[PDB]
Amino acid sequence: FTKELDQWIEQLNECKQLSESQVKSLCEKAKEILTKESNVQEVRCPVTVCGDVHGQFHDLMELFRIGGKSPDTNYLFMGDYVDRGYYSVETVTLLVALKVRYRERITILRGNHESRQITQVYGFYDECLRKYGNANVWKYFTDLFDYLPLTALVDGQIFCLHGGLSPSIDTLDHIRALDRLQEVPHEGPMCDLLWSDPDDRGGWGISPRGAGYTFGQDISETFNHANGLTLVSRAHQLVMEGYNWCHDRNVVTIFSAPNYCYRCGNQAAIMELDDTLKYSFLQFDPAP
Amino acid sequence: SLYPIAVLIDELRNEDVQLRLNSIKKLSTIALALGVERTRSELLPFLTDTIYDEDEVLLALAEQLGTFTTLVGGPEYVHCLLPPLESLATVEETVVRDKAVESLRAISHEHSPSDLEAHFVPLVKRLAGGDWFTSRTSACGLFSVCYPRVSSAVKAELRQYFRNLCSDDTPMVRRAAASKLGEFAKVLELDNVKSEIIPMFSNLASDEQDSVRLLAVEACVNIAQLLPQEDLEALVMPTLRQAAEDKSWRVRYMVADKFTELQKAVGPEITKTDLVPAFQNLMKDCEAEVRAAASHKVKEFCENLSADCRENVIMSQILPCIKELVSDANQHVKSALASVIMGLSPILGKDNTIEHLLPLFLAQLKDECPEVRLNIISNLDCVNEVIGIRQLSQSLLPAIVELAEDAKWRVRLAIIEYMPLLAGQLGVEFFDEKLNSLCMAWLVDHVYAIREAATSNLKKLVEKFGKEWAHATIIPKVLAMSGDPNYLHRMTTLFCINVLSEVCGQDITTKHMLPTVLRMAGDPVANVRFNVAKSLQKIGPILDNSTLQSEVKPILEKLTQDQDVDVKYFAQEALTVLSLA
Ligand SMILES: C=C1[C@@H](O)[C@@H]2O[C@]3(CC[C@H](/C=C/[C@@H](C)[C@@H]4CC(C)=C[C@@]5(O[C@H](C[C@@](C)(O)C(=O)O)CC[C@H]5O)O4)O3)CC[C@H]2O[C@@H]1[C@@H](O)C[C@H](C)[C@H]1O[C@@]2(CC[C@H]1C)OCCC[C@H]2C
Ligand SMILES: [Mn+2]
Ligand SMILES: [Mn+2]
Repeated sequence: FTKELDQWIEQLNECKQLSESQVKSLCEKAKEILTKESNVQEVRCPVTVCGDVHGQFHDLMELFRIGGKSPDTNYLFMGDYVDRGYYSVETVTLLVALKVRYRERITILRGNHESRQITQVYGFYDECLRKYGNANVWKYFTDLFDYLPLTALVDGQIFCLHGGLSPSIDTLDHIRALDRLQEVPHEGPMCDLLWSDPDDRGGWGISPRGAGYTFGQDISETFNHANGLTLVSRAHQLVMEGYNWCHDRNVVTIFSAPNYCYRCGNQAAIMELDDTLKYSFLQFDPAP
Repeated sequence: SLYPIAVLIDELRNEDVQLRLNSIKKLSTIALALGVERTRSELLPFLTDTIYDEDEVLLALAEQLGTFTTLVGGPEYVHCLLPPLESLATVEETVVRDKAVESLRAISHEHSPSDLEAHFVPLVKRLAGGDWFTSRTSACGLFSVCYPRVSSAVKAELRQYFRNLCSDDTPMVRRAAASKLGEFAKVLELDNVKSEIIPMFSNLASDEQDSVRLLAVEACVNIAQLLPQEDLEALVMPTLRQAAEDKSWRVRYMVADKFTELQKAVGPEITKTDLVPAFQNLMKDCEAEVRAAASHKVKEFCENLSADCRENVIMSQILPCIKELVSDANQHVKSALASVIMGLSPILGKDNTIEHLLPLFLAQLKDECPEVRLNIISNLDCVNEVIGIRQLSQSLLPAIVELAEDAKWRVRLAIIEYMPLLAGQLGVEFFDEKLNSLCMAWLVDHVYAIREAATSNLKKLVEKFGKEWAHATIIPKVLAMSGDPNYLHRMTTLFCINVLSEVCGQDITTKHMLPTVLRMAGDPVANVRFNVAKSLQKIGPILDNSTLQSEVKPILEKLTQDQDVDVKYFAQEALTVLSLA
């Protein structure tokens, strides 16, 4: 079986999708593995933190050209593997395939797009149809996404998640207390963690997304202090410079899809947390 | 069919009297079976008309017949070989018509002067004055071998047929006559070259068909050499000056292509007078094919200018045109120039190069087209052996160091791939003092692809300076990274050891790299640990067996007990591959 996974990965690296058959297999095993993981998955450094990819497969390959090949380089992706991009199938399958082959080298979180309703509005669903002739590959993956850990704690100091903070969650314990094995709800803690955005208005605000909330610096400082965190590391938001600091550096956004939707013209970045939790950023443009 | 000839035939197929290929090559032997009389009376005749289209065969038959003079009776009978060759000459697939001719030319020398007149020339005519066309395309290649030896009267005859061949109604029988006019010219008396060749030449140069005109440029070189310098201006130059101006760029292209040959064939005086202006016009031609052809000849041309006017026409006529070309639009052209421009240094001197070329040298080292800066980088040996390594390092080094550290990786990756070149050219002493620093810095670059590039770049460097140079100049600094707090760097160390074992030899690997590798089997980070297993699997084959058993086997075995899944797996794999499992 291991020789197989290696081949599947060799294939996916040539941008060649796996078969409905194999995806079903890859997903069943990925579930097995992902169930044992926590809502606040412990991740020890060194490890490179990545933001949104959104099916931009060739930019993912650019990401590996810059941060190193797996499993040599450890990776933590904060979700949003599908939609918008042209290769949602190749992208998410390569990533899940890396996770099943190297549980300890790769960590994948759930983003607001690793869900059933949004994937039928922005790509993934239809791409699966154009490539497999039926919704099975989509059901195998959307079912799998229910097992994706909502957040990761690196060295018990750096809290990572796709979206952001929730007014109904003040401690890492509150998060561990949620049942993440379900579709993303339209309201609540689980929803907010995947939908909220840091803001430059104080306290809690109305999210322009129509889900989750906005939260100012004051809220971050409290969340950080109450949880012995040095930083909140998230994605979910297009950031022209690739990465962006805010809230007197209590929060950092990391977007990994250069030139989003193939029209934004933004750089992409990944964040390297070394053996000492010392951080450094790598900005990159779309691969030629 | 009958023996012994029947041995040639292939009774097993389904052809039309086809011959055995592996046999037509063993023809000199059947000729030896029956005697010389029977080789003539029955072997040749059988070969003459038994001409299927089995080409691999027709070819051999044509080649083989050019070494049959003696198996036929020697010179006195050499002409028995004509019939089958005449035939093979008019075939199809040119390859065969060619061999047919090569052989006919070979045996022409065997014919006696008297036999040339009696059998050979007559074969030349029938091919020339032949109906079909190939029969003529090939007649052209048979005039130069017989002309010198036949009678004054037949010489005349031969001249006439050659003429008729130049004015043939078919473009091909003309392109052919043209490409053989030069060699024919060389075997005529000066008189007839002036009175007969020149008119044919003139005519072909002004052919309605340009496919024929572009070929007369090559003929001009030959005719121009045969004639005394004073005759050139009247009998040739008008025609040549016209060619460089020709409506068809194809004809101009041939002029820029054969420029250096014309220079020699025409002489220094005319080169300064007529050719220097022609060259400038060609370098400014509207078609980029022509400009490029010309630019390519720049170094060879200036090299051949008369020592006395040389340096002057260069700084005054040639150099201003070159500054133009370094800015040309077509990379096809900037391309041709860059592959030879720096070859002008040893023809302008240290001072001139330093003041007038070094600037153009930089204008191209920073050109867009990759091929262009690469052409400049591949030819530093001459500029370097002219001006001083310091004066060069002073005009090249900032260009490099400025790119080795730049915005985009890729642009940096590009400079990494110049190193093995700069190394091999500028020398190991220059590299150890101005380049080794940069190659070490990249090993620790932020971008992985750059680190990777610089890692394999070391192997290319050891191939240039040797295993000793490595153990002294590079292994010490590479190993120093194992103490680095960042696991990305510590792994980089094992990656350099993997590549360097490929070219450092068993001694240097066992003594100076293996220890550092085994020492990291206890690295705090799992990624380094399993990559250690991998590194041992990689360099394991270079170590002698006693080492693999005393020092490697133990370390791997321990790694298989590791807490980490991947160190465990890769440890096992290493054992199994090295056969220590
Ligand atoms: C996705 C989004 C939001 O995230 C997006 O949030 C806003 C603010 C910032 C964002 C735009 C960002 C930029 C950078 C991109 C850039 C580009 C080039 C395109 C563009 O792309 C956006 C969609 C997407 C993907 O590419 C993105 O999120 O960037 C849509 C707007 C486009 O201009 O904006 O827009 C307002 C519009 C809003 O719409 C949709 C939103 O209705 C989706 C609803 C709210 C969801 O409800 C559901 C089901 C799934 C889905 C319908 O689950 C949440 C709970 C209720 C439930 C019904
Ligand atoms: Mn998102
Ligand atoms: Mn997103």
